[PDB]
Amino acid sequence: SNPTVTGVIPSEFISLSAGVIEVPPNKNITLYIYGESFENVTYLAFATSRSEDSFSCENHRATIAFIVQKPTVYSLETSVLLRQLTPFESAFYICFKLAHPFSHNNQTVSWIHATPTYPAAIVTLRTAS
Amino acid sequence: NPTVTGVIPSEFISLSAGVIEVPPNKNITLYIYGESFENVTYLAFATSRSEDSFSCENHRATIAFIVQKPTVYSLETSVLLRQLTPFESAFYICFKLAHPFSHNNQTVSWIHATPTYPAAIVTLRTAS
Ligand SMILES: *[C@@H]1O[C@H](CO)[C@@H](O[C@@H]2O[C@H](CO)[C@@H](O)[C@H](O)[C@H]2NC(C)=O)[C@H](O)[C@H]1NC(C)=O
Ligand SMILES: *[C@@H]1O[C@H](CO)[C@@H](O)[C@H](O)[C@H]1NC(C)=O
Ligand SMILES: *[C@@H]1O[C@H](CO)[C@@H](O)[C@H](O)[C@H]1NC(C)=O
Repeated sequence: SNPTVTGVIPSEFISLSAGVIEVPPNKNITLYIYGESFENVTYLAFATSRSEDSFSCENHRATIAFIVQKPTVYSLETSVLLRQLTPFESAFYICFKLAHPFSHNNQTVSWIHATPTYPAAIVTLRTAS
Repeated sequence: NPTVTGVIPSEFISLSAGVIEVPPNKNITLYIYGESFENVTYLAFATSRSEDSFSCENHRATIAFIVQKPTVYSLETSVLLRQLTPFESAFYICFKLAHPFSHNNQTVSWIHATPTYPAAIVTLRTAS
């Protein structure tokens, strides 16, 4: 019932280190996101800081929303443009907007952190700082 | 017949022209997404593929890796890939099907996986 991400395949990437994919900043790239329970997913955005104790991305969202295509029930395709991280930002963490809000601490939340299908999944991006 | 849409290695080094480089001689886990995976029992790789390829029976260049089926659209498998030879270009996915079939009067249970769409990222390689 919550989206789960197995892997992220960027159309362009520079390197891989510690489960984070470096991609070109300020360039249109296409992300291929594979996973499960993507049905209620309408938009993708990124947070620049993720606590492991994160479910609601509502305040941590640091990017505009990118529309996602759904070629399949196991796949998402989306076009993103990522801005050089700031010195205070560590990485880009995937967030999903759900087509139906839900209740957290009596505030409605539509943005959620993507949860990895397996703990070691590569589901984090970064750009040059 | 099975179709592979995407391949997610748990560890990889680079991407270029629809081929994902992975660490040689290391245990890595592959999540293979695609369709018509019902009769698929095992995973192997070929080192040479003609577009007019259907039977991988003679092209298999690796031992078979057993596949789990977390979903009807996915295969989960742990593989260890050997550094390619100078004569080999890449690792092309092959599938073992339950129930053999006959092609050129030869019994064949291994078939080349075909990409769902032509631009799919569905090929692996290791350092030569
Ligand atoms: C998409 O959103 C709908 C809306 O809630 C989800 O449908 C609910 O599913 C639960 C359990 O399957 C049922 O008990 C509810 O009655 C359903 N409600 C409606 C209005 O259909 C659906 O599960 C969501 N999709 C995913 C993949 O989680
Ligand atoms: C590779 O994975 C298989 C399956 O888990 C395991 O039996 C084998 O020992 C692994 N190889 C190494 C070098 O760990
Ligand atoms: C699995 O094998 C059975 C028996 O031949 C067949 O009916 C079925 O279509 C096969 N599955 C696929 C996806 O071809």
